[PDB]
Amino acid sequence: MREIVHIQAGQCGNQIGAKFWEVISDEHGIDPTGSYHGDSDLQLERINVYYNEAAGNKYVPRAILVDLEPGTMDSVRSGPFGQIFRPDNFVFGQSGAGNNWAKGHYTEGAELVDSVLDVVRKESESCDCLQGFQLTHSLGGGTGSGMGTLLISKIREEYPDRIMNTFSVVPSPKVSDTVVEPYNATLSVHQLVENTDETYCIDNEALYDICFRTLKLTTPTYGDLNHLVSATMSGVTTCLRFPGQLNADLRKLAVNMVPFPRLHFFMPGFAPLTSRGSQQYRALTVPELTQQMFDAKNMMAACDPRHGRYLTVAAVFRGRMSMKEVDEQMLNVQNKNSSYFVEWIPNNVKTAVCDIPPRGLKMSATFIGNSTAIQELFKRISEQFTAMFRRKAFLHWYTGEGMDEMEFTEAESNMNDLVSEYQQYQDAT
Amino acid sequence: MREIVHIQAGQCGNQIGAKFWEVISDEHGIDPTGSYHGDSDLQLERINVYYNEAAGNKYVPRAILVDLEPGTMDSVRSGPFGQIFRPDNFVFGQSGAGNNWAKGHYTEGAELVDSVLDVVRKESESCDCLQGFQLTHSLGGGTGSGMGTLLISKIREEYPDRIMNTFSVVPSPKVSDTVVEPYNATLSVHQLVENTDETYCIDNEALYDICFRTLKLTTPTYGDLNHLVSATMSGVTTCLRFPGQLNADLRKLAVNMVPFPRLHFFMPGFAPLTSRGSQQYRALTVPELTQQMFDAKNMMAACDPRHGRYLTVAAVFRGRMSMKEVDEQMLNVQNKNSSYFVEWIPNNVKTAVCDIPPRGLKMSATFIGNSTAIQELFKRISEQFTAMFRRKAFLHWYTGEGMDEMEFTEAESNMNDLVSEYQQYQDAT
Amino acid sequence: MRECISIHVGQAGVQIGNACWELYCLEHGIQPDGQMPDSFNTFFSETGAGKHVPRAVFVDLEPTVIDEVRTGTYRQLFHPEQLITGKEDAANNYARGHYTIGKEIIDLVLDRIRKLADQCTGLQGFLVFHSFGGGTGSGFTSLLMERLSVDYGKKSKLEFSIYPAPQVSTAVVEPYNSILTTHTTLEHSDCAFMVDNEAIYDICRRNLDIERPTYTNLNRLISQIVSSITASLRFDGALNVDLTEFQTNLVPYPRIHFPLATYAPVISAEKAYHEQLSVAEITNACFEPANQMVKCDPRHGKYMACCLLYRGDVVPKDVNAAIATIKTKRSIQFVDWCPTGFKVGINYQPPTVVPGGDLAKVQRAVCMLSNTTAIAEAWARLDHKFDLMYAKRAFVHWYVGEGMEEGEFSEAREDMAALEKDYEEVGVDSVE
Amino acid sequence: MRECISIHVGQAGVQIGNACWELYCLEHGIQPDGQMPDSFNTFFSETGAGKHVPRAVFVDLEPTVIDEVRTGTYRQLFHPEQLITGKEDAANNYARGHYTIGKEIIDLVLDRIRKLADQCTGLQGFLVFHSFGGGTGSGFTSLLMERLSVDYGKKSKLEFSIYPAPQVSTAVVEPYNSILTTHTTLEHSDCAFMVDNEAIYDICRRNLDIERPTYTNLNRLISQIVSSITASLRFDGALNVDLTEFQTNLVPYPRIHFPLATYAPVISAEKAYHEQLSVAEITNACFEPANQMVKCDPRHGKYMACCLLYRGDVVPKDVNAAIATIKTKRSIQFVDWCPTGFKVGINYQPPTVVPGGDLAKVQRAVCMLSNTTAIAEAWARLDHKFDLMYAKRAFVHWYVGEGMEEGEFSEAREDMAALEKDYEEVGVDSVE
Ligand SMILES: CC(=O)O[C@H]1C(=O)[C@@]2(C)[C@H]([C@H](OC(=O)c3ccccc3)[C@]3(O)C[C@H](OC(=O)[C@H](O)[C@@H](NC(=O)c4ccccc4)c4ccccc4)C(C)=C1C3(C)C)[C@]1(OC(C)=O)CO[C@@H]1C[C@@H]2O
Ligand SMILES: CC(=O)O[C@H]1C(=O)[C@@]2(C)[C@H]([C@H](OC(=O)c3ccccc3)[C@]3(O)C[C@H](OC(=O)[C@H](O)[C@@H](NC(=O)c4ccccc4)c4ccccc4)C(C)=C1C3(C)C)[C@]1(OC(C)=O)CO[C@@H]1C[C@@H]2O
Ligand SMILES: Nc1nc2c(ncn2[C@@H]2O[C@H](COP(=O)(O)OP(=O)(O)OP(=O)(O)O)[C@@H](O)[C@H]2O)c(=O)[nH]1
Ligand SMILES: Nc1nc2c(ncn2[C@@H]2O[C@H](COP(=O)(O)OP(=O)(O)OP(=O)(O)O)[C@@H](O)[C@H]2O)c(=O)[nH]1
Ligand SMILES: Nc1nc2c(ncn2[C@@H]2O[C@H](COP(=O)(O)OP(=O)(O)O)[C@@H](O)[C@H]2O)c(=O)[nH]1
Ligand SMILES: Nc1nc2c(ncn2[C@@H]2O[C@H](COP(=O)(O)OP(=O)(O)O)[C@@H](O)[C@H]2O)c(=O)[nH]1
Ligand SMILES: [Mg+2]
Ligand SMILES: [Mg+2]
Repeated sequence: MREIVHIQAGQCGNQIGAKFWEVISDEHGIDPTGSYHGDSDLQLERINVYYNEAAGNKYVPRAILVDLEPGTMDSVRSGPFGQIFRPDNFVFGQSGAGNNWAKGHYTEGAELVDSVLDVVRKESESCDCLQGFQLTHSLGGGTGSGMGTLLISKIREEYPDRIMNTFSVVPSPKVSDTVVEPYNATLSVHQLVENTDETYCIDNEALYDICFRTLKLTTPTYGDLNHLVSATMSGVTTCLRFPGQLNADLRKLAVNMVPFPRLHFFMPGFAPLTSRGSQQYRALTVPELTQQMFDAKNMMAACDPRHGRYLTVAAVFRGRMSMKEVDEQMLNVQNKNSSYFVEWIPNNVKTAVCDIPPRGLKMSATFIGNSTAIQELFKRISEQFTAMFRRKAFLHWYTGEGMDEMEFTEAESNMNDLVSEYQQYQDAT
Repeated sequence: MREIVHIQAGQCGNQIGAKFWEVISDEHGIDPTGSYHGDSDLQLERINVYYNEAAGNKYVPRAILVDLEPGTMDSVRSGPFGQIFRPDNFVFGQSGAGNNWAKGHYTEGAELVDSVLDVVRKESESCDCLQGFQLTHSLGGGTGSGMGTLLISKIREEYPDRIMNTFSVVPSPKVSDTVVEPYNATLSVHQLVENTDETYCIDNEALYDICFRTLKLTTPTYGDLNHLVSATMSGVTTCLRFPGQLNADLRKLAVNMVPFPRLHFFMPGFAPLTSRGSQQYRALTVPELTQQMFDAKNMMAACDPRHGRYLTVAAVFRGRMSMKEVDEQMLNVQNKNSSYFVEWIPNNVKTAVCDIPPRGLKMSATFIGNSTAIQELFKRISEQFTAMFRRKAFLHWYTGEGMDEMEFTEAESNMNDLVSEYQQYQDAT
Repeated sequence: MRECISIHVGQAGVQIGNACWELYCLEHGIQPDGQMPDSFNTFFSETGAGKHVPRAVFVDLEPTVIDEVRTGTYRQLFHPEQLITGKEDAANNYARGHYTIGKEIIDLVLDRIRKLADQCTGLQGFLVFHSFGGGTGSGFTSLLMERLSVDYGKKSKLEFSIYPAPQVSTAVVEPYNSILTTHTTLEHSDCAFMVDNEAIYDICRRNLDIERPTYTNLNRLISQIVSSITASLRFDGALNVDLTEFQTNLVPYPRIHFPLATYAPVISAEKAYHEQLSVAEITNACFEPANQMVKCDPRHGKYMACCLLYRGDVVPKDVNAAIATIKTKRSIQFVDWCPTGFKVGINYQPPTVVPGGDLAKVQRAVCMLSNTTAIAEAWARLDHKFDLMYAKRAFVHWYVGEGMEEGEFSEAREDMAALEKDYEEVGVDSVE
Repeated sequence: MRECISIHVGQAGVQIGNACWELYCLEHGIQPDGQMPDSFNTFFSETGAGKHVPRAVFVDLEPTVIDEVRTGTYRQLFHPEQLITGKEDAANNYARGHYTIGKEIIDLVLDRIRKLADQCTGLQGFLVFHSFGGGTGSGFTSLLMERLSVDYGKKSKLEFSIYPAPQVSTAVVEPYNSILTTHTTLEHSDCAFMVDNEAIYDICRRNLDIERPTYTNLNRLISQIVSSITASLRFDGALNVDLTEFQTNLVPYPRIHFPLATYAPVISAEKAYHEQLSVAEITNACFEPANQMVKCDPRHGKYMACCLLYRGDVVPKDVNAAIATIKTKRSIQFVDWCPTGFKVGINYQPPTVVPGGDLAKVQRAVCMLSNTTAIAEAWARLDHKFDLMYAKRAFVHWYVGEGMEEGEFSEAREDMAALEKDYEEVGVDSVE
């Protein structure tokens, strides 16, 4: 019951999931063959949410992998935990997006989505009582923007009751990978605000800080950066796969975090994070977890929470602990930071307690914030969008795929209306 | 309860603390790993004042280490008891002070203090009921003068109720290490008189006498000189960490020793001190400790107490003893030296008795004097300051960092007002 | 599965392609006999037996240099129905390359390309190697780029063109051939890359300390640039790039599609020691004007977009540090309307060293593909060379006599002048 | 982490730097091949492999002495992009060092320094080794000190300058070069140190009993002074010192920044016995006028400030005894306004002995850096040498003909005379 279908899109969304399914497998004791070799009997108690039991007592992940070229798909199936996926789910094309939103959403996305939706519907029938969908993609890329938002527009037309959330990767302030990423993000945010129940904004630039300032890694790779994103994702549905004193799931967090239907962009945070040898110089208690979830250097989105105001806060705890020591810390951060919250929402902190820690640790927590400090994320993009659209540069790669200039004006109008809403409730009281 | 946060600044303040935390660790049985390997159960009874208990039953010191170059910080972390400190507390810079008060307090001190106060506040929240702060630094150096007095100006704005005391190192009469130390001391005393509850003046020159005249060491090093300063510091808070017949602490000594809020400069003394082999030719009783605390060759400040008059005297005793034999000696030194005290303060001797001696000894004492004989310390500096300021030599290293000549005149006016006060109550009656 | 054929036109194309396909064999362990004792599936079509052949079409109008491949060491590697020759050369003449000689064998080459296009399913694009100065590389290439946009159209047609040097010119009619071949390829090409000879003589003297370079040593450094661009198709990388992705990120306006290449580090064998060569160290050598492979001052223009191709042991975090310092310098300046001017690619494989070569074995290298407005000063010098010779109508009777209307020069010159003022439109900033 | 590069200008700079970097290898066990079978992190940048290179820039206008390092024993140690040569020497001429020849290669050396400045994060300052008599060491140094104060500014730029001897002069135009190079470096330098040749001939004869010294034996004793100043950056000490701390404690007024060096003990191998050499014994040898390395009587002036650098087995208590006796003597006298005239530094490492050298192995040594007014008598003798030759306008046509206004000599001479009366302002006492 309450099963989750996982969809991966783009180059980044595939390499997150190749790390993500390795993370979930150690929470259930799954070899790269696909059998069960755990030790605790609570691992197979709710195994059916992310896995389908096959003949011979093997378990296969409920994952769907999308690309437009066989390059990265050949890397996943040849790497470790590539022999766990069903070979039918590898859906791919031959053209390649070319890092462009137009060819990802109009030209090649339309000729691929029917091959995908025949696989999505096959996983949708097999589930007993389907909870909802989740998606891992980019916003600066060509595939994960175009093909990603196209799948969301087809799903919501079929399953309006199911929850739809994306662990998207948002572009960075200082450096930039895609040159035309102000076009790719703006035409994708216009789709995400009308079709997603909640959205996790993640910046790579905020992840480079934690790998250097906190964990003191001299040489972090993407296998280490995408490891932290997958640790946040498992900490969201950890109260759906294990019993707890106070249980939550994807639907409870979709209600307590969204006061208005357009304001559903978040910021994720994970705790505890120390160095390798520098863990013995620090106790691991509940106020040690609370003081790390609220400083600005722990957010996975490049935005300072001290500028804006929080609307709602979801704290999802793991492991054996005590409820008063939670409420000793969850109330205290609402008293001393009394101006940094919003006033007309009393007790805007949501508590979720699971019983099972991750493998090896003693306890852990997961921060799902919702603030007006992400208006700087959109004001930085909308300034870069108008600085490029007014000269009409890089536009013949969009006009040459059947796209009028009214379509750009609608996305730019939709983004500025979103900025005005977060500007309103920041100075409101 | 009643915890102490320890702050170290400058080159000298770090090398004192590297000796100091080794001294405290033998009073509690702490290996260089950081665990507990004592034998008496009174060692862990008040362990929380100088230590924080970590996971795995290890204890870490509540110490904060400040420098402007990674030189001496690399020496401490690589030496013995360098593996006991938390690696997060090592706060340092890259420029280096260059032995100058201006670049220590204006230029580089302002860009470092926010990195320090985020660590001071982190130790301030973790304490249950904070007693107060202590600081170890210099007055002739560049870092410990500039960066040291800047931290005191930020702390007193936040914690006016907490006690703030400095174990400062005062320059010597005959030899001089820093050439511009009449500028560095004068601009630092101007900060210390408005922001410190009490101040321990320590001269290196007085320590060279005791290592030669008393202990008969042919070759003393700074590891032997700074060993005596740390023995005085442990003897101050020894009545806070152990029960006694008559207990004292940092707050009782801050009241009984300070009659007027500007007159809070001291002179420390420690007893007993003998040679190595010449201890068998002398009994160790209470009148043997009393006759060594009052002669001029035991003071750790280069000043003769026979010139001025004492105001108040704190005697802090350790080990099992008897109260009458204390008062047989504490009264007798107030009868035969009846002119050397002040008249309008009756019974200006404060008694403090702890139960636990140091490791190995039988009993011990600690002398905290307060006299008008330290006016010679300021008259010697203020004569050297006016002899250098009137030619305006070495001044472009201060004017080149944004400092008007009115700032020198305010410190020189503030010091002469302090000299006139100790001149007043010496000849008063 | 993502195949990409390459076309080599003229003598300049073949002699570069000799060093290129020599380098591709060593990056996969391929013997010169086609054997080896599928990552390489993009550039080699496997036979029924254990033998692999290149996906290359060597075409030239003169039979000299093609027979050297037919008789040299790499003899049993190529398909002999691909080594297309001609009777006589175009002899530094656009008219003989586009009207007289080229109209005889153009239908044969298109037959050979279309047979290679059928057996490949993920055909990305074309790679044309030629030179602006030669008769074949400017005449026959301009004929060839017409037919491919008619037939294929949706394929990424790239060019590693040899730009004519500012001061060192061999053929006298190089101001004529470069104007004529640019007016033809402007409506057909996608992203043509510029490489100059004279700057490579400056690099091989100053860095490599070789005071006697040949065309062989120039073809080694050019083949490193060809290798690093096609390195993402041949090997797995942490952040890959496709040949479709170059024409999206580097071409802002449909006329201006002339970037330039830059490779680093270029050091000798004994200078491989005495320095550590970090990713922050070799990145600043790319934006140094002394290492740019076109003789143009980059501070006279503004960078529009820049591609960075890392390969070898490259940390993704320190690339972010290295790019961030370049945006803080003041000599390097971008254009006002472009806030994001970087395209970053990381591959795992280090660049190998050809035996009997001159570069040292390193662990990392950068290929920079920068599109700047600094080339607009060089086009104006080319128009100044063209207007002097054409005003006296010199060498025109060798062009009109080979089937060409004499008024066609006014078509190409005025279009180049209209191309000249387009950079002046780009060079001004925004409004408010 | 506290790095500090060094610059060696001219023939006098290189031949000193040959003995200096020979000494740094033996104080860390560094092979001449850069290997060793991070305390040394200040003066050596580690490569990717196990090899360390010096942070030095050897520059000279004549190609003789630079090629000797390129062909001698220390060959595989240096980076060959650092050994900068020139076509022709300045040939004892400030004008050729500052206008004619120096303006050709000054932009190349600043490029090499700025690349070393980027890879170092805790860059403290610069160390320039030159001589006042030479054409390069006075001309090219005066050009070099201009650019570094423009670019860097906040870095401690030091000079171990070779002061011209009172009686033993080789070049005839040494009164011209010393006046011109002082007027230029006066607004750029921080603390320039003086070392004279003729006093070292007096020390090596009287103490070492060497009646035949060469420039090699002079470069050994100078390199001991270079070692003891930079000893605090390379080793842990009980009371360290930084290169920023020298310019604070030794320079009272912004014009007067010329101290002088003194090293002790200097004794032979067989005289290493027969005496104990305590810290109170070798300290009095420093303030002896016979051991001062500038031919000036210190009793004719007054000491302003003095730096003491101890190294080896040194007791901190007995240093306090040794300084206290010197303040009680009557020949040594300080200035009235300065009550505290000592800067004390103690390091643990004893000074090592180069094999094939002439100094004996001791356990302690003192480097004294004293800034006194006794040098003001020597500057007045230099102005007396200058005014005699310039009054007949001798050798002027070799200066005006190399791009220099003839009235520029009145700028430098009057500024030196204004510098001369500044010591007369210092020499008088206070009032009441
Ligand atoms: C004795 C012990 O506990 O060692 C830890 C450890 O000490 C530390 C250093 C770990 C360690 O993580 C890293 O060093 C690291 C480096 C780069 C990127 C990400 C992680 C550890 O790898 C992490 C790893 O944690 C787990 O196994 C969790 O269950 C974790 N799973 C994985 O990391 C994992 C992934 C793939 C394959 C195997 C394990 C997890 C976290 C969240 C949600 C689900 C699972 C273990 C045991 C440790 C090490 C080895 C040092 C830390 O990370 C995690 C995720 O716990 C770093 O911050 C914590 C602090 C931990 O104390
Ligand atoms: C048999 C016996 O008792 O021997 C003593 C001893 O005889 C004498 C000589 C000791 C000894 O001290 C010295 O010799 C000394 C030399 C130079 C500088 C400082 C000290 C001793 O080291 C001192 C040391 O004292 C202690 O251990 C105290 O607990 C002391 N802790 C340390 O000195 C210490 C520091 C680091 C590592 C180990 C120990 C202490 C004092 C005050 C407050 C807290 C702690 C011991 C047992 C002795 C010796 C070894 C000779 C004396 O010192 C102290 C501090 O007690 C010198 O004057 C006293 C007289 C003592 O009788
Ligand atoms: N980079 C490079 N350029 C070369 C090389 N050989 C020749 N060139 C250049 O190519 C140009 C001459 O063009 P060619 O290729 O020989 O002439 P073509 O196009 O084959 O036509 P024909 O002259 O009719 O045979 C000049 O600019 C030469 O500098 C080489 O090995 N490398
Ligand atoms: N201390 C020291 N001084 C030296 C040495 N060799 C030469 N000198 C001095 O250097 C001066 C001569 O000038 P050079 O430095 O050789 O000349 P240059 O500045 O390099 O350039 P040119 O004059 O153009 O050749 C004289 O004062 C010499 O005493 C040496 O080994 N040690
Ligand atoms: N964190 C992370 N970001 C990545 C990774 N790979 C690519 N990206 C980011 O994804 C964006 C490029 O999207 P990409 O998926 O490669 O293009 P697409 O596949 O054509 O949509 C850039 O913002 C990259 O920084 C990865 O492994 N981890
Ligand atoms: N007792 C003692 N005094 C020291 C020590 N090190 C330095 N000093 C004194 O501290 C002063 C120099 O200060 P320093 O800390 O080195 O300078 P700063 O680090 O730049 O502030 C002088 O008066 C020295 O005598 C030491 O280990 N012990
Ligand atoms: Mg040809
Ligand atoms: Mg010379």
